Amino acid sequence: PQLQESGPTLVEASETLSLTCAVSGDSTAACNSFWGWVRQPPGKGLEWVGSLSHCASYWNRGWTYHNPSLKSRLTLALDTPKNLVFLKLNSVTAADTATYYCARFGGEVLRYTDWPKPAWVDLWGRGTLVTV
Amino acid sequence: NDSITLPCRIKQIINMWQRIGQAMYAPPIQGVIRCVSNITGLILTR
Amino acid sequence: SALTQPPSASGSPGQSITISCTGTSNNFVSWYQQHAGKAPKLVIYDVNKRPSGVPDRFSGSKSGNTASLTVSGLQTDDEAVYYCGSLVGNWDVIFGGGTKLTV
Amino acid sequence: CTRPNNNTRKSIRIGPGQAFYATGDIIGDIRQAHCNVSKATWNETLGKVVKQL
Ligand SMILES: *[C@@H]1O[C@H](CO)[C@@H](O[C@@H]2O[C@H](CO)[C@@H](O[C@@H]3O[C@H](CO[C@H]4O[C@H](CO[C@H]5O[C@H](CO)[C@@H](O)[C@H](O)[C@@H]5O[C@H]5O[C@H](CO)[C@@H](O)[C@H](O)[C@@H]5O)[C@@H](O)[C@H](O[C@H]5O[C@H](CO)[C@@H](O)[C@H](O)[C@@H]5O)[C@@H]4O)[C@@H](O)[C@H](O[C@H]4O[C@H](CO)[C@@H](O)[C@H](O)[C@@H]4O[C@H]4O[C@H](CO)[C@@H](O)[C@H](O)[C@@H]4O[C@H]4O[C@H](CO)[C@@H](O)[C@H](O)[C@@H]4O)[C@@H]3O)[C@H](O)[C@H]2NC(C)=O)[C@H](O)[C@H]1NC(C)=O
Ligand SMILES: *[C@@H]1O[C@H](CO)[C@@H](O[C@@H]2O[C@H](CO)[C@@H](O[C@@H]3O[C@H](CO[C@H]4O[C@H](CO)[C@@H](O)[C@H](O[C@H]5O[C@H](CO)[C@@H](O)[C@H](O)[C@@H]5O)[C@@H]4O)[C@@H](O)[C@H](O[C@H]4O[C@H](CO)[C@@H](O)[C@H](O)[C@@H]4O[C@H]4O[C@H](CO)[C@@H](O)[C@H](O)[C@@H]4O)[C@@H]3O)[C@H](O)[C@H]2NC(C)=O)[C@H](O)[C@H]1NC(C)=O
Ligand SMILES: *[C@@H]1O[C@H](CO)[C@@H](O[C@@H]2O[C@H](CO)[C@@H](O[C@@H]3O[C@H](CO[C@H]4O[C@H](CO[C@H]5O[C@H](CO)[C@@H](O)[C@H](O)[C@@H]5O)[C@@H](O)[C@H](O[C@H]5O[C@H](CO)[C@@H](O)[C@H](O)[C@@H]5O)[C@@H]4O)[C@@H](O)[C@H](O[C@H]4O[C@H](CO)[C@@H](O)[C@H](O)[C@@H]4O)[C@@H]3O)[C@H](O)[C@H]2NC(C)=O)[C@H](O)[C@H]1NC(C)=O
Ligand SMILES: *[C@@H]1O[C@H](CO)[C@@H](O[C@@H]2O[C@H](CO)[C@@H](O[C@@H]3O[C@H](CO[C@H]4O[C@H](CO)[C@@H](O)[C@H](O)[C@@H]4O)[C@@H](O)[C@H](O[C@H]4O[C@H](CO)[C@@H](O)[C@H](O)[C@@H]4O)[C@@H]3O)[C@H](O)[C@H]2NC(C)=O)[C@H](O)[C@H]1NC(C)=O
Ligand SMILES: *[C@@H]1O[C@H](CO)[C@@H](O)[C@H](O)[C@H]1NC(C)=O
Repeated sequence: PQLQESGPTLVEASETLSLTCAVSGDSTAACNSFWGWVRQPPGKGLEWVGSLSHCASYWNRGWTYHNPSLKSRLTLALDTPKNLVFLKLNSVTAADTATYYCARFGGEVLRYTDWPKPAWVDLWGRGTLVTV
Repeated sequence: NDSITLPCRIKQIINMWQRIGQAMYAPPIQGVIRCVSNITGLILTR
Repeated sequence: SALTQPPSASGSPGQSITISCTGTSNNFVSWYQQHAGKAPKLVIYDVNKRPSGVPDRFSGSKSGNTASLTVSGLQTDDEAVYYCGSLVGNWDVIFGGGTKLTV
Repeated sequence: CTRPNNNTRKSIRIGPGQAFYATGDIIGDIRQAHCNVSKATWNETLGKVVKQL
């Protein structure tokens, strides 16, 4: 089980940021967990970015969980035949400078009540510092 | 709404048309199962 | 609503420190360990549960609006920044401020 | 009516040759299967029935 952050380290003000995580040792397409990101600002604490899974129920086409303060600029994606996690962060500002982490989410996922409730980073990457 | 929730149970071994002497095993159907139909009458007793 | 952690912890080797996390729960409570120039490591989840490799001398609990993590038998490697985590409302993942512990 | 169980089919080769479909694992929204009925509709129709009665 190995996660790996990848993408540009320098973007322009208002440019969309596109980061990709290479997942090895397990299958991202499996119903055991959620995949997403956390972005620790320099000299500050952790901040949940978001997460999703393609483990669909009759009424949908998978599950997607956005951070309400970031939703307004955020799209997430998954690639099940290559096992990749995608971060599409729209209109990036200086305030968005942070160390971004590839996260596998554990919690009341696989078996759940009413809706999936993931609650912890099951598996960590190493982190990448992206600036403007 | 208002609406009514009816608790249901699932069986895999069933007996058709009150017939004894044989039984049929339903295979489990993979994935979430949901459907909708029209109730068009009642079988009532006095 | 957010989790609160005092900025820092301290005692000599062989000692034991209990660190608080204010912002209630839920059984969806976890703690993480981070060293300088290193990614955080999951220490504990479901209040009481240690993932494979986490020593037996690490253990938390909770009461009311505050959760806690106790680290017993302090040593050099225990010095790190620790974060608590909680699932809020529907799926909101909250992290505390972080408490930097020194042995 | 709904059965909210994304369960698998651990088929077992209890041959010779012929195969059996056993029940794999049950995952997803572990709720009891149930049916949804429009209450006002039921009440209304039932009334119409009672008229006959
Ligand atoms: C038999 O009959 C049954 C009825 O008797 C019937 O049951 C019904 O089933 C359907 C499904 O089959 C149910 O419908 C779904 O309900 C989901 C959940 O609904 C609840 O939650 C939402 C959201 O609540 C939070 O967020 C809003 C906005 O911020 C706040 O206003 C809330 O207060 C609350 O906030 C907390 O949490 C936030 C996030 O964690 C925090 O930020 C915040 O700080 C708070 O802590 C509410 O909107 C709902 O309220 C509505 O209903 C009540 C009912 O009492 C009304 O009073 C009220 O006015 C509202 O109308 C409710 O409380 C829905 O999420 C779900 O909709 C999603 O999916 C569809 C898919 O087609 C999308 O189109 C839609 O856009 C939604 O997508 C979002 O959410 C999904 C997850 O659900 C994500 O994966 C997706 O990516 C997207 O997320 C984005 O937005 C999120 C916010 O929504 C955000 O968090 C993410 O970050 C992201 O950016 C759908 O409507 C229905 O509720 C059942 N009803 C009952 C009574 O059971 C049953 O089906 C029948 N049986 C059968 C077999 O048919
Ligand atoms: C009272 O009457 C009403 C009205 O008749 C009945 O309601 C119907 O109930 C039936 C089941 O009994 C429902 O049938 C289901 O239809 C599904 C929808 O398929 C359509 O959309 C899909 C999705 O894009 C299209 O691909 C389809 O197009 C194709 O098929 C048609 C017909 O063969 C062709 O003409 C076309 O050219 C296309 O090839 C349709 O437009 C359908 O998906 C579903 O089939 C799945 O499930 C059955 C078992 O039920 C499996 O045998 C089958 O293999 C399918 O499973 C595959 O797909 C699912 C999708 O998730 C996967 O999960 C599986 O793993 C697998 O890959 C089924 O046939 C019908 O929808 C419904 N009609 C209405 C009006 O709602 C009530 O039943 C009846 N009440 C009672 C008491 O019986
Ligand atoms: C119900 O529960 C099931 C779990 O049992 C859950 O299933 C997942 O559903 C998602 C959504 O469809 C699947 O993801 C899709 O994958 C498409 C490619 O599929 C092929 O390749 C898969 C990968 O194979 C590798 O990894 C698996 C890991 O689990 C491993 O076993 C394999 O050995 C292999 O190494 C493969 O799993 C998959 O097989 C399924 O289908 C075959 C029949 O085709 C069946 O025999 C198997 O039993 C199995 O069910 C298949 O061979 C991909 O194209 C697809 O993408 C579309 O949507 C996205 C949306 O964003 C677009 O990006 C894209 O362009 C396409 O439009 C999608 O990603 C996932 O793989 C399922 N399987 C598993 C095991 O998790 C359901 O979602 C649950 N919900 C419901 C109600 O159905
Ligand atoms: C039993 O299961 C059946 C399906 O088998 C369910 O059917 C749904 O029934 C409701 C009520 O008739 C339908 O809801 C109405 O749909 C209208 C159109 O919806 C589609 O189009 C709009 C744009 O027109 C899209 O926004 C939407 O996503 C849909 O794609 C809406 O115009 C109606 O909205 C109005 O009424 C609602 C309250 O019901 C208000 O909230 C709105 O503000 C507005 O005034 C309405 O939603 C629904 O479309 C039917 N589904 C389908 C598949 O046909 C029953 O709901 C179900 N019963 C149980 C208890 O679950
Ligand atoms: C059904 O409606 C009738 C009036 O039409 C009323 O007498 C009775 O109380 C109703 N039942 C429900 C459950 O409201």
